[PDB]
Amino acid sequence: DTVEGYTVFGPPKPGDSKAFLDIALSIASQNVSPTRVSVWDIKIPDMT
Repeated sequence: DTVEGYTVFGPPKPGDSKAFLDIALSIASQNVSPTRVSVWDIKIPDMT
């Protein structure tokens, strides 16, 4: 530990949000992102 074990970096402080990274990675799932109808094709509704 004396030579190899010691590192400048310490344990994360509370509220750091780093402790939740790799819990977010497991949660993370890719989104399909489907194709929508182009805004130029939707007709604006007539409220008159």
